[PDB]
Amino acid sequence: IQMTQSPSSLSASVGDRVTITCRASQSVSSAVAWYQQKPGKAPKLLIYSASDLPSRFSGSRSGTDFTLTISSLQPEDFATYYCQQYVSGGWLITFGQGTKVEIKRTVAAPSVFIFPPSDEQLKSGTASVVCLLNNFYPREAKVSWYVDNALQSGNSQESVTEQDSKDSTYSLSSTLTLSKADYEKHKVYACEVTHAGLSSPVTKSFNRGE
Amino acid sequence: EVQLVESGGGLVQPGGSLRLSCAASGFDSGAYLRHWVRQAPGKGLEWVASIYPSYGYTSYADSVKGRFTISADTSKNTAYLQMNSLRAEDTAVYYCARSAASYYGYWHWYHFSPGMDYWGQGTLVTVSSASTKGPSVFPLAPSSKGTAALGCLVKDYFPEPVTVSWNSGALTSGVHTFPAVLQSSGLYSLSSVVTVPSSSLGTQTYICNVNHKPSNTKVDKKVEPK
Repeated sequence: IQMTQSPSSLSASVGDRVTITCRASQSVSSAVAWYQQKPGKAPKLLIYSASDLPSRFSGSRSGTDFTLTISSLQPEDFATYYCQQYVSGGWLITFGQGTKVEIKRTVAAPSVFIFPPSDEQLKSGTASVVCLLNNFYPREAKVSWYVDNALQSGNSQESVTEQDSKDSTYSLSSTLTLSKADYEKHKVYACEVTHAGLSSPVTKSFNRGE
Repeated sequence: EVQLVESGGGLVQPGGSLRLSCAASGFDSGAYLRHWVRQAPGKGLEWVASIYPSYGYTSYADSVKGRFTISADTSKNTAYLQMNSLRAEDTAVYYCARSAASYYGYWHWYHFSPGMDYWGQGTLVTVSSASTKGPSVFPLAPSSKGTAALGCLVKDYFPEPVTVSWNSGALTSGVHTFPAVLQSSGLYSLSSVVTVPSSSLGTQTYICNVNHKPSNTKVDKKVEPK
């Protein structure tokens, strides 16, 4: 089911030679199709196999690894691309894992904010401490959660924007959902951000609960 | 000038059934293979079923075998996908697509089959044993002093479609409404944040308006430094 696509989330800028690779399902020289999926829209087809042949999109077939080398990159193309094959077995159709191209810009560091839970919430019975990585470029960032100097795991949730229309950066939302009882049992809460933009892990914290 | 129109989707709790439909327009349904392909929220594409409507040939993916029934109506030009004994993780957007032809191609050379030229736009199917509940909205209130940021936390609401704007359409620049993530409780949770100058606190009022049409619920929380 899971076809292997070699780029997973690789980014470049407009007017760039970018190549995406697909692992095949069975072995036999089969047929290949690729699709563009812009966010919130239905996928559209690009090319087909055998006779592969605008000027930019072009497909190539290397051994068991099919490729979609787009040469002239226009801003209209920044989207996700999927690789699909027909397998003459169960009459089944199988897709690649998808590969997204996001815009490439200079490196921006996150604006890190921490918010303790609201009093309006802890009376209800749950505490949701939230961390805010604000407009940053590299999209790759580790957000470690330290309650009383202990990196707690298995409770946080993450969320990212797609990209701002002006600066083309991201934002992250780490949400820790601790019980009211287990929230007031500890005092210092901290959010640790490790990112490429910052030289050393920057942490912003608060002190309440006991 | 041809198109695919897909209907049927909606919310149903796991174990129930929910039949889909695919109206086809402008081309001859019986000379084009028809496939159902789904995509879980934020996940990739996963093929579900395929039909050759003329001869009735049917083909399924083994993740779903024994539950879904793909079918076609040549007289009504519409392909169906009966989804039965629905499971919790079936939640996805179900797309309807086209392929070419060839009785000869189907049997003998199926690998060398051409692409899916036209797709519809989608119908959404969510499965959850959770009643629809309006969101409880919580402020974030920054205590930080240049440019500081504040926001809201809408949590524990079912089903998805929730909208957040700031000051009734005023605060547009710097509005970063995140995408919701469904909590372990089965209900979704979401946060919106905005960037403003440090001078604005004590001078400007900040209120987020959160509408939840499925629950018929509108909520307003003023966010003020503590």
